[PDB]
Amino acid sequence: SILTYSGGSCLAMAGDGCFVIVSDNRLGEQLKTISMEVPKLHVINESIVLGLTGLRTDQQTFSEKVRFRNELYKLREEREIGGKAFAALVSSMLYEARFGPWFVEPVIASIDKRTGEVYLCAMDLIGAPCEPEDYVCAGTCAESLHGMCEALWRPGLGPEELFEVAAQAMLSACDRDSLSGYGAVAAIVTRDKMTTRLINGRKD
Amino acid sequence: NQYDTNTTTWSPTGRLFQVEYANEAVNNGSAAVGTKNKDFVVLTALKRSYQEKVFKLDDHVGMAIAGLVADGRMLARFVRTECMNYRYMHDSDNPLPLIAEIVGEKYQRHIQFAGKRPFGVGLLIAGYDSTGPHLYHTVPSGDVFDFKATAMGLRSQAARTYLEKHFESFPDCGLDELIMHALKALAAATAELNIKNTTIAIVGKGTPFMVLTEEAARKYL
Amino acid sequence: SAYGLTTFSPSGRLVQIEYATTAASKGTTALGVKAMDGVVIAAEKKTTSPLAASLTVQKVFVLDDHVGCTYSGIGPDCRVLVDAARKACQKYRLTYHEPMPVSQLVRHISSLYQEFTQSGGVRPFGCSLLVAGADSQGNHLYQVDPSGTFWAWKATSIGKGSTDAKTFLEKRYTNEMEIEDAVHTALLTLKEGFDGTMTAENTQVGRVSEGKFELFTVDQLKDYLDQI
Amino acid sequence: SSRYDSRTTTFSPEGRLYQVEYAEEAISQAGTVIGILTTGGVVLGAEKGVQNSLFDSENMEDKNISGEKMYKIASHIGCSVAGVTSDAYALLNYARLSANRHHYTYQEPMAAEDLCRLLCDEKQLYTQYGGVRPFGVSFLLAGWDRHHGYQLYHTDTSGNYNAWRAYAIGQNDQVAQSLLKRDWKPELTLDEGIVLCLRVLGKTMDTVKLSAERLEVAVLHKVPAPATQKLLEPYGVLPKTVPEFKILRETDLKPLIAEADRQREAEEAAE
Amino acid sequence: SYDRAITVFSPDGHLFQVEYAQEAVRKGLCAVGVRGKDSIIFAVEKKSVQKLQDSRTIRKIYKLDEHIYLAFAGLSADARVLVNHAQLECQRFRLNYEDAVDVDLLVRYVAKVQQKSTQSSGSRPYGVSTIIGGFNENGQPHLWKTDPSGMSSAWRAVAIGRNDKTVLEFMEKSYQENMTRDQCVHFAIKALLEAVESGSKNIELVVLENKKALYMGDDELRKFVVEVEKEREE
Amino acid sequence: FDKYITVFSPEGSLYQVEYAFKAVTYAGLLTVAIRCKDAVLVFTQHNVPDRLMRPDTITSLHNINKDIGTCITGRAPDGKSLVQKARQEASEYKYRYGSPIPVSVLAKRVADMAQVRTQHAGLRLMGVVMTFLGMEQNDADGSWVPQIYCVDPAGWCGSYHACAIGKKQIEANAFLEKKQKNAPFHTLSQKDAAMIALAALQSALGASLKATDVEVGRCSVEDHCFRRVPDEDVEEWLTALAEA
Amino acid sequence: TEHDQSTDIFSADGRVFQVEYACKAVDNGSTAVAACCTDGVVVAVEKILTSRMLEEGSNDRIHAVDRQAGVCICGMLPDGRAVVSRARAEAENSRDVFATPIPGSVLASRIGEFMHVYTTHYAYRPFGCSVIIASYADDGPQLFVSDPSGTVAGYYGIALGKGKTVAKTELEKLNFKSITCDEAVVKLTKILHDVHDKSKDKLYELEVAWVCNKSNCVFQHVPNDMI
Amino acid sequence: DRGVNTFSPEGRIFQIEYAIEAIKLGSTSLGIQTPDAVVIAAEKRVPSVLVDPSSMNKILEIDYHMGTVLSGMVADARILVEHARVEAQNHRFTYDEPMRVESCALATCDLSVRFGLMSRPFGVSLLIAGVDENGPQLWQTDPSGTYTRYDAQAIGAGAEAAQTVFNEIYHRNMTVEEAETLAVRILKQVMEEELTKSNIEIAIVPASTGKLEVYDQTKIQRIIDRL
Repeated sequence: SILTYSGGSCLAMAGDGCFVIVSDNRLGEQLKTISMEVPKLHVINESIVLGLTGLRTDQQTFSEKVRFRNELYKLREEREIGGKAFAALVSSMLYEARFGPWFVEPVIASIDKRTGEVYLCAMDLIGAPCEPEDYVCAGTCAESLHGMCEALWRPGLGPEELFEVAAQAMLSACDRDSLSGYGAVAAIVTRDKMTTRLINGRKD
Repeated sequence: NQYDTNTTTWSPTGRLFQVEYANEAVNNGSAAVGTKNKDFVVLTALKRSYQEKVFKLDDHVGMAIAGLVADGRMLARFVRTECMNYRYMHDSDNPLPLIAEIVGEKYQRHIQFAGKRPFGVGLLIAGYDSTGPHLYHTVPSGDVFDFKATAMGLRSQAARTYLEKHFESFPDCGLDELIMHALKALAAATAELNIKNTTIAIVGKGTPFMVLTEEAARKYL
Repeated sequence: SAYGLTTFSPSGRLVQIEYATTAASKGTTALGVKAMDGVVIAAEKKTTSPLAASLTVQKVFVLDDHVGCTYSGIGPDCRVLVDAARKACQKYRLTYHEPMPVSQLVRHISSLYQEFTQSGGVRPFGCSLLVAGADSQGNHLYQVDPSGTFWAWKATSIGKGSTDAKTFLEKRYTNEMEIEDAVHTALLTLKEGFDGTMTAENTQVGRVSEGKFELFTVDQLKDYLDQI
Repeated sequence: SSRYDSRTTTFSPEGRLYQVEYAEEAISQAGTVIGILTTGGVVLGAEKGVQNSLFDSENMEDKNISGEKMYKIASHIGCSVAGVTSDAYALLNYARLSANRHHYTYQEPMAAEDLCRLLCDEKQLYTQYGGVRPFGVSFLLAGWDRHHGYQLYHTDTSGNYNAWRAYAIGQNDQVAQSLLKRDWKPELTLDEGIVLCLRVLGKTMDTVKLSAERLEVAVLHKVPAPATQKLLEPYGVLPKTVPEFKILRETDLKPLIAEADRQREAEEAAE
Repeated sequence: SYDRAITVFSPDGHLFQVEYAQEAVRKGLCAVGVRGKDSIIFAVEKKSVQKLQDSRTIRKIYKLDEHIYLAFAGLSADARVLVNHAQLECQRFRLNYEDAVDVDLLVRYVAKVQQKSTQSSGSRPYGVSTIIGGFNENGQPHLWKTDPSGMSSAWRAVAIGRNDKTVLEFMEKSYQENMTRDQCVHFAIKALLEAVESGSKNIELVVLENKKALYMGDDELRKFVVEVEKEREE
Repeated sequence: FDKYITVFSPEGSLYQVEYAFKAVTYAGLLTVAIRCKDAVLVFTQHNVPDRLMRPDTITSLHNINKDIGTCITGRAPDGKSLVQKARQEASEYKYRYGSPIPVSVLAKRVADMAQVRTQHAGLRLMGVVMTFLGMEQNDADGSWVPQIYCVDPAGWCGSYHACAIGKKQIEANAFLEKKQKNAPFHTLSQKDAAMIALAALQSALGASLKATDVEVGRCSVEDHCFRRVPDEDVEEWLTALAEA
Repeated sequence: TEHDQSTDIFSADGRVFQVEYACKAVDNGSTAVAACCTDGVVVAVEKILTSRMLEEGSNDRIHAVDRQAGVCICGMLPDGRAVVSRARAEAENSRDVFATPIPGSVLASRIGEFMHVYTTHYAYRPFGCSVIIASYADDGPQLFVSDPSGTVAGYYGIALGKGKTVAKTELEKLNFKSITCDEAVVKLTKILHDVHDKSKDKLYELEVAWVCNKSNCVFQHVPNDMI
Repeated sequence: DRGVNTFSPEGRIFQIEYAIEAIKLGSTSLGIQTPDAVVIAAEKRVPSVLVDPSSMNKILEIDYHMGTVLSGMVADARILVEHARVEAQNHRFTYDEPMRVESCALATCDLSVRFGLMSRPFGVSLLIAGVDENGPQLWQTDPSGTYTRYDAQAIGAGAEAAQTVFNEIYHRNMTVEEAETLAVRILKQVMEEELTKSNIEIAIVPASTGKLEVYDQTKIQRIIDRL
């Protein structure tokens, strides 16, 4: 499968005025490992993080196109883009390739600076979105991740508690997957600050 | 004159001047003659340092030109191509009346649009098909005339005056007297006629379109 | 035809753009006033004769649910800009799922004016616009001219009676007006320059408030005219 | 229709292109614009027209992208224009698009002289092909790059460009160019440059006191680099300082206008 | 798409658009080339000295490939477009034939681009004359000139732009075969100062040798100018 | 120069547009349309000067579709070219949206065709006024209401209670203005409306009319279709006028 | 007087002068007449010969465009021939696409539309011919004329060219409801022999055609014995 | 003012007449045909002593058996000669034989006439000289796209003079020596400067070998001395 060739996984969770987003570090060619230091998160502005999984050449190409459109937006509009408009933009770029798709599956997390409202989105590879209020996941260990979050997530967590739950979900799922691992990186975003942490995992 | 610059401007008396001026290119070309009897057509032309004035268009048809040679050649390539397609599709000779119609129609497209120039050349087209011998004259305005005898070019009024006296006797003439009447008409538009400045061409019943060699033309000059 | 009709002249002037601007300044009078919680635009619609149906004459247009416009100058030229503006608003919603900001819509319009001052085979547009709308940065009122230049205003006027109207607004305008006091002020400013009797049938009014743009009906406008 | 063609791209009889000369005359009628190269940056200053009370703000969310006269092209390049305003917007969009495509392809910033050369080629094209009037614009460009450091270029209506330590375009450009030729020196700071710019605009406008409402000032300078996320980019390397284009507000100019009035009152005293 | 005919014949065989282009060239700054034994010099007048100009001057002698340089006279913006075309052709040639392009073949490509501009509907000629010089892969030097009509010729020394005809008469007398790198630099500076006023920072200069190119610095140039200003007093 | 192509004159005007309006009167005929309570009517002069012409082949009225009619006034072949473009437009609309085009929408589309030629060089303006007639439905109650819309050479598009176009239009409009002051035209019956339109024609031409000198069109609440009115129905309106 | 150099410009009075000038070419050409009987339609035209040495049929002015319809050209013949081609194409389109012989009124309106379009654009000139169209399809016998402006009308009888004022006078003394196609040929030929001017044009002949019941609604030249 | 396609009232195209004037202001070129061989020669005319005369060749090879001399605008001529070269190699590719001289003249004239696309005609006439199965030949091409065979001809500024020297001395039967000599005589007369051996070009194509030979400086001098 083309979506599992390169490896990697991503998860995002919502809390009370915060979110956490996490990725694994592996880059491979099927079962061969090329590097153990390739996180899959991209910071778009202070309020928005994008996680991309799928084939690595299309992650690199698609994220460069998104950064180019975002730069021209800021000069035309003289403001930062917000999370709902960013996901609509990404969905429109994927559907433009409806009949010859980009092999990527984006996860998007954002927080409205003013209100404190959190917005999550996950898309398939031709741009169909799903916008739950709890968590979104994608990548090679998606089925396991989806079940870990259903068991551990609960409403109204603060930054530090929500971090613990997301790290445990990512490490348990990666331990049952050959194509994702070597620890994880996480971003914790509030209205006021953005923290980043490196999580220790297994080395196989 | 405010109306003499473009093909797309009518004058206040209903004339098209650029088309009258292209027609003067023809009248200052070197003279050419054509004649026909019941079963032949003859063309003769003053070709004086040899300048090509007669062209074969297919087995059954050819022409003489007067005026701009590069326009002559462009029409020759068009008619050649048309006759080749007709024979490919039907296995027979392209009928002479249809050749004369497509040529007329191609001249006219070049007198109605600003991105085209009129053709500055006159043709005498001679051929032989299932309905007999035919002789047509075409001019830059797009008109096409079907003739028993005519002449075009410099001093071609004298040639036309000579043909008006004799033409009514041509149906009964044989091929040899018909060739002679054509040279005496061309002589009236003129140094004298030798085998090195005069072309003779023939087409007809049992005779594909051909240009006499210098050997064969000796018999008449 | 594919050559340019607008060209520079010895002192550096583009005269076809001035002549087009003269055509805009001979249209009938339109104006606009920005309050602290909305915007009003208004225009005269006098017909030439009572054989014309008044109702169908439009001087004020909806461009989308949050923004609208009025014009002075050549009406058929304005229709071309109104169609292009409507289309741009919908294209922006398809891509970002939110309303096009008024700043971006004005720039789109301005670049369409600029093309008709340079391309081959065309003359410039002969109308000025007033655009009024609401977005995340608040309420806005802009003017666009045949050159493609645009300005943001607190209050202004375009057309024949535009100098006297701008002098009258300069006196009566304050930074603390409510929306309803602005509708009053706009209708009073028109009445000054109006030749004849202002009626609810020969004038037209639009309003931005609570993030929406709406044309007044004839009936709504009658209530406001009976108070002034 | 061909008899009404004005022949905009045709040479005339001394090798002259008349539309290009006439568009240059339009520039010389526009608001004055000044540029100054210092050791801490580039300064750009412009006269604004007379200030009506009924004017409004666009109320844009980020204030350092565009004023009336100054525009950002990329993080390391800004400009200021004189001439036909809607023509300037068309070329500004072309420059923005060019500079950001380079960054897409090479993932590094476009060189300042390279951006200037693309812009001028877009002007040259309209003087040679295609039967329409040329653009009627002149730009001052300010940039920083790793090859030559701080730079200031000027572009004209023919598609020529040149490099300058200080320059002026618009209305009173012979007066401004004379004052700069006197008071410019190789060892100026950013703040000394801003004062030297306000005094030159002061003179050409011809007012004893500088109105803070009739001026605009922008700077291209280097500021401390921000975040350095080595967790998300393990091989990303930033330097200590990055270029920034900034449009000065009325609360940053207040002290610098004072210093420009004192030096004006001590130059009227010696006389 | 504008497709009007711009360059046409007039009644005595003249092409006026081409002669006007040749007038723009004669108004332009003066440029000179000189072929020696094993070097080629290019020297060009500059607009003027100012206090406000930036010390790092914009170059008006262009590199087309490692081994070929170009100087010009006429409209500077038209010349930049021609330089761009010739840079692409040098690389297209390596891609197709592997070898480096010969100088005479690159000169033919440039002349053909100029000639086409005098016969294409919808466009005017380039108002530019060029001097092009280089070394082949066997160390032999070439120096060529092209005009706005597309006519090309090879020279031992040549001048273009304003007062071309004066500088060319001076050079006709004094030129000698087989000169040294330093004797050539002298000869070129001397020829330029028939047209130009001073010799301070109103000259740029390039020295091209088999496998080395040099934009001369201000210090080395000052030395050569004073040596020449001394000999002009005699 | 401003006299020969579409560019502005110094006073802000377009001369080729003014001159295209003189082409409308140069043609020498007069048209009048009027809307009453339940219908819309159009009366145009039928001129057959030559005794050898076949009168039923000369018409200024045409159907765009079943339910919309036009009357051309001005340069006749120019008007026939706009009938063909309008027919094409109404048929594209029906393909795209699946319903017949409303008369107000069609008039606006033809008005845009005209505006394009005032702004691009090289194609002549069409020297006609086109009048469009038809019934249109309200969204409230679903009732049908008659309409008249005129489109001129500048690209202006407008609706009328009644209109006269052509030679002596100034005098015929004055006349309808007077009559309007008595009773608004939307209260009138067909017969009363018709007597006002025929009286205006006669007053402006300064002549008497037979049924063969006018051709008449009609749409009504009763029958939506645009149809020619029979000569016998016209005779009886003229008879009724000659009395009073 | 710059207003008369192209067909894309109105004059101040609302006229298009290039189209008027094109009409003057038709008014100086040879005369044509036609009549619509109860059986059919007859057309006749005068050919001015330029030489006594022409073959018969040279420079024919009358041409079939379908089995049941024909055209006669007045004014400039090569311009007329371009219209004949267009008409042939419209008649074929009607048979191939709609499976009908083109009705006479439709054929005339397409010819009008085609001629009008050359009065609108700076790069073309108006045609210098008027066309007489004669047809007998499922709409009965029909006779129409289209001129250089693109204006189209139907007639019972008509005359064109330099003899038209007199010829019209003589067509007004015919009875159109009663006349047959054999009588018509005699009357129409007489009118053309009488208006011929013997000073200016020395050599001429007549060309005549019809479509009627006698011919089985086939458009054709009349046999040369009936003159 | 008046367009590129306009005819004059005596039936000539103006741009073609003017292009022919530009050729009469050229350097002088000529050719002479004998039964043994064909000879072509040109005045070089360099602008200064600083020019390498090698770089200014007025005589070009098209293929082994054909060569050309040009007059008028040099840069325009290089476009035509590139076309002639490409045609002569296409003929070898497809038919495995050399192209005839007359066919190559014809191909060059089909390019020279495509203007109305190019803004103007080429201001060039060529003399083409070669050998094929009909022996030694000399053809002239000109801006009207006409091609003509000649026995001796000259083109350029000294043309009118050289046709008086030909009308005296040229007979159809000369030798290689008499023609070589007649060439350098005509040049001496009609030139401006004094005639050296590095100021003219000569070439021959002989029936014997059928290849083109361009004479060196050494061999030209033998022909100056023989005078």
